[PDB]
Amino acid sequence: AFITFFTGTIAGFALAWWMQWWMGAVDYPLNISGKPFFALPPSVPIIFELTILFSALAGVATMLALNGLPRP
Amino acid sequence: RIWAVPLAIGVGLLIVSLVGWAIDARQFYFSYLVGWTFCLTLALGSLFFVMIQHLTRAQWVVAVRRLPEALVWTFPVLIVLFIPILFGLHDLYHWTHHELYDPSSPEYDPILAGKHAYLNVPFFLVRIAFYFFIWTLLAYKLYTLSVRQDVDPDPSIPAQQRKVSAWGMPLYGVTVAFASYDFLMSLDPHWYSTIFGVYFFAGSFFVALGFITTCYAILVRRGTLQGIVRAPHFQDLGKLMFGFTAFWAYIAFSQYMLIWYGNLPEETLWYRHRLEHGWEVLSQVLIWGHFVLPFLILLPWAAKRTPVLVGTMGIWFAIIHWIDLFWVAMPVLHTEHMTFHWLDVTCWLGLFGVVVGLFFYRISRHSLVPQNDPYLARSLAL
Amino acid sequence: MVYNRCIGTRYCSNNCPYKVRRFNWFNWVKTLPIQVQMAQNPDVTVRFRGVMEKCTYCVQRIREAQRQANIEKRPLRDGEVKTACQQACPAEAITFGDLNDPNNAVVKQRQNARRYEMLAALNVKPRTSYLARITNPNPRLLEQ
Amino acid sequence: YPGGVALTLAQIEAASEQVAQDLEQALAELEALRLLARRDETLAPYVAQYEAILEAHQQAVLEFEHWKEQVAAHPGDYRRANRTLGAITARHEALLQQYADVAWAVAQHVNPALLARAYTSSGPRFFFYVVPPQYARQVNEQAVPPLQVVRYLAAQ
Amino acid sequence: VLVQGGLTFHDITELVAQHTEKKTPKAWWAAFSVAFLGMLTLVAMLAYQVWNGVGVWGNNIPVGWGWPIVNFVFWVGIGHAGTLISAILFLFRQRWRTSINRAAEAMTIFAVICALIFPTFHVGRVWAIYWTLPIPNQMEMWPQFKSPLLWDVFAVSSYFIVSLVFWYVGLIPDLATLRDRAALMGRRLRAKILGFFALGWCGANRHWRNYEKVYMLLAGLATPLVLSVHSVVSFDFAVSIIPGWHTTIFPPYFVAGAIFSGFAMVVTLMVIARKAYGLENVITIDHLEKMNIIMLVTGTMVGFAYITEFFIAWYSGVPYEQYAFINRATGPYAWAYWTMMSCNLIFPQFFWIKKLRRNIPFMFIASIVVNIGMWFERFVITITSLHRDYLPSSWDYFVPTWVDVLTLIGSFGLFFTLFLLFLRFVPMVAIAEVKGVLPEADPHF
Ligand code: SF4
Ligand code: F3S
Repeated sequence: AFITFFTGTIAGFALAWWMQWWMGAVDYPLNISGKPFFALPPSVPIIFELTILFSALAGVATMLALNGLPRP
Repeated sequence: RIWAVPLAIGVGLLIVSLVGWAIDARQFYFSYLVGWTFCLTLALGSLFFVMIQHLTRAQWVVAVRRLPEALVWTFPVLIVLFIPILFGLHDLYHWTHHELYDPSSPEYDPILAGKHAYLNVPFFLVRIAFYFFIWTLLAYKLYTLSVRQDVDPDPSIPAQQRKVSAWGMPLYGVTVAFASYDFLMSLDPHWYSTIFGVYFFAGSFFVALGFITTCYAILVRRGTLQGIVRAPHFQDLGKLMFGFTAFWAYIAFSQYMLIWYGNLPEETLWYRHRLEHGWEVLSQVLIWGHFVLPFLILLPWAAKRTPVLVGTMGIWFAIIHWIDLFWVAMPVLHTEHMTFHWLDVTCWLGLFGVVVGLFFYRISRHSLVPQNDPYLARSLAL
Repeated sequence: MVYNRCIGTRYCSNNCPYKVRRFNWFNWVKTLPIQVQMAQNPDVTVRFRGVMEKCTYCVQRIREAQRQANIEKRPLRDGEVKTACQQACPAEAITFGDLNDPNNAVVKQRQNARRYEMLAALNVKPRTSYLARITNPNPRLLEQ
Repeated sequence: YPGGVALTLAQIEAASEQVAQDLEQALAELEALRLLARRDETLAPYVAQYEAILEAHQQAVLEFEHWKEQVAAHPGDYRRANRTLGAITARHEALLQQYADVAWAVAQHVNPALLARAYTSSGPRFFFYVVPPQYARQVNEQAVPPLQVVRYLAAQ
Repeated sequence: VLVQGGLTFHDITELVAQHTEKKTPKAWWAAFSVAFLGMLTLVAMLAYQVWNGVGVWGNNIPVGWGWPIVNFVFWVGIGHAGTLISAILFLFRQRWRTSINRAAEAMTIFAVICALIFPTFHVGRVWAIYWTLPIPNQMEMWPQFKSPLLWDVFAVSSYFIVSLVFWYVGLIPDLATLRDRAALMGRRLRAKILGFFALGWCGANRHWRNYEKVYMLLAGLATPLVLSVHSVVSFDFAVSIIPGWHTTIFPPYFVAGAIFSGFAMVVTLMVIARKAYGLENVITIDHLEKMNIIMLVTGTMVGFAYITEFFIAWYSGVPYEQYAFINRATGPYAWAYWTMMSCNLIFPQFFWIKKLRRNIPFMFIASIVVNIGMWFERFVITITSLHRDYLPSSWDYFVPTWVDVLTLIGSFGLFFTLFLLFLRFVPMVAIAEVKGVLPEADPHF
């Protein structure tokens, strides 16, 4: 299920990176400090870190799915 | 022989690169720095590998222990290779010019009461010649020891190596910081950054993990061994190459997002390096080629531990430090014209051969794997 | 600044070299009586606890002017708008006329030699590029 | 978001052509101003006061291609045409307005009166009980020239 | 060997059961009194706050922050210790963490709770903080992702989660053990029905291998997050233009502060979790011995940065950054920095004497004092360069109010209050891996 961790990183990565190409420039932009509209660096600790959450939980949704652990 | 081919081809090439010190003069001194400090980072990185192997002691990666120790005694040879800097030292750091503090020049660069105590080129002599009394002393106190627990086994075998790690440990991390603050901080001294003492450190211990790793990966295939050092040894080296690629890119990016934000005068490292003059090319193709291709390719544990890949990575993982460090050392000259010269590379393949010349000649001088050692078969029978 | 959207984490202020992002610490206006309330002018956003605030160049009278120029096509004159720091300072120190309008007083007072740029060194590129003082001592004349 | 980007791409072209036709007019006036007020005024900052806009106006032409080509390259994002058009018309009407403010001073010295055909000249907001601005915008539009301001001074 | 205990695989279960078997402690009844009283003082002043306004804390405008966010960096820096000895010690696979691990993400997760309250509450407008989240809200508005105060939210709203989910997953064999005991020997027949957090556990091959690679995953996937959480909470400082902050070494530094803070509290918990309710056979004193190295690592890595700070003032500083650190030593806070740096440097360089000072009672009197400098470290670094920054006009001392201190105290209150609460319910020790790692679980017998 690292091959199932595939979809964890991509969607979260795409989520943040889509949470800014949709947000920082195209829909309600702002000249906050001349920041050039979702230039990579201040997006990295979200395009990195928010990926970790949505990619870890899928990493554990697998864990709760291998022979479906919730079978008390 | 195995020892003289990287040496004769590299010193054959280094003696050829005397042409640099003679012709296109100021170019070669600083292609020598990017090469010289790489050999130093190789010394610096793989030594810290030995240290951390002893502090939180690790009997699991010990077949890959004796060989770093060989790498260290380079740095005494790296002393006599400090010479080409010194003739060009008055031409490089821009504070050695001494026509600037309060002489008749139009410039009173604010260096008079601030820096002139820390930097005065006879002080620079001792600020590094002092380090030769430490980073070599580790060699003459560690390499003399760890080679010697084989033939003359001690009652207290490791705990003398620990003694180096008990008081010879912290001075290392200090002298690495001040070294970087003395060598590579100073090319564009209109810059003040506290992290960069670690970017040199981590960017060293980043690399040398790879060179130690690829050596076995080379010396496992058609080497003196082929199956002794098992696969899950390298499985840890991957876990290290990730855990220290993080400790690099965390640093190479904390140097970036922090300075990409504020836009201060200290930024002028990168108004000249990053964007302009054929180096936005460098940084992009660097970071795509320096963090993500390693962090992506090595990741899955179905070929992460294979020898020949991680050996193939040690090439892409250490040849790239040229591209990492050529983004620091040389650009203050070719700030006008990004035209990297042939002399930029002769010293890379030179010193990366010359260091390895000595590195095999010492492994020719004596053993390879410690003939007796604590927990050896515990790591071999693994 | 918008006195609505803020929340009061105050790190709006801590960045600025000039600690001018003041902050409505307590709710002074809620306890304001039934007398002074005549005085707060009926054109600007009085502010609630947990909110920053700053100069804004007296934006309020930019708006009623620029709006009055959006109704009817026009520019803004050299003196159609006067800020409070301008219109009150009897020494005609502050001028405020719009930059990129070369006939106005600001472009003459900015193009002057001493465009004193206070803590410019932080690469901040601000407006109100104001002027220094020129104290004028005396030739010797047995001064010292 | 009615029907995509390709609809607005006709009017954004219709703005850039107004700019291109004004390259002629502004640079034409820049000849005429050197001809009209040869020596009838200071003219040392005041002529360059008119040129300083001109390097910006021409600079925006190459941009207005780049602005526009970034739109016509991909017509699948409505939130760039309204903005590029709102930028052009502002970066256009500004430069029209900046030409005028430098050009009305020309009459202000040649004529002792900056003329009563200068601006809307309506008044403050409390002067709406007498004069709504509605009247004024039909004075300003139907009297004031955008860039027939100095050719008007050929009649003087 | 790395645990000293005459144990077998069974000997832990009877013992940790006796630590969760019956509900009649007395010292509990005192701790839940004084600690909850601490929590009562917290909310007694924290809703007194929001009905009234921020300025009852001692914050002037130049130093807008004061003790609350100082305590946020504290009560999150304190917490990284717990999650990283779960992650790091598996990455290096030192096979050593097992005696303490499961009690540590507790020591993280509750710290993160009493941490996260501060960003929700040192603001003045708490109710309007859901705007900070990226919900498609009632208008076309969304937050600003160039703001480390927002990174903090996602980080902590991920770090509360990942550390939890990595702790909850960490303690599955406990619930299996306790679900298994609740039927045959335990509190009630209806503790089994409470232990459905076992999630159909049987300890099988098919999913235990997966548990290992997941525990590997979260180790190599929460450490890259831990190095981003506290780094974010350092980025908020150093991203600024302030000279005492913009120095770029801070994110590694504050992380080392989180080490040198967090283990400086874990030892305070382990000492008192070793005297009365202790595990002599499982919490081997040799563990705390090899524990204080990674403290003493940051007992000097923290120290090297002070040199760099104190150095760059002499090397190539702005004429303000030159003054920024002369302030720290010489000025109002000479009581802090001279003693703080000395406190955080003397005691670690006075620590390694008698083979790391295995002696247990010195641990408590030192682990406090090591930590008190941390609350100063973040009261110094934040504030000592936040006044006296680029103007004399913005020169103002920071007088902390009597409500600043009851929130600090209350943070200890809710920490102990809720750390003790689940701790008495869950098992303390990571009993699953303890009997699986060092004892005769090895197939070589
Ligand atoms: S008077 Fe000046 S300083 Fe005061 S708010 Fe208005 S514009 Fe700002
Ligand atoms: S940082 Fe921002 S959210 Fe408000 S309190 Fe300051 S303007």
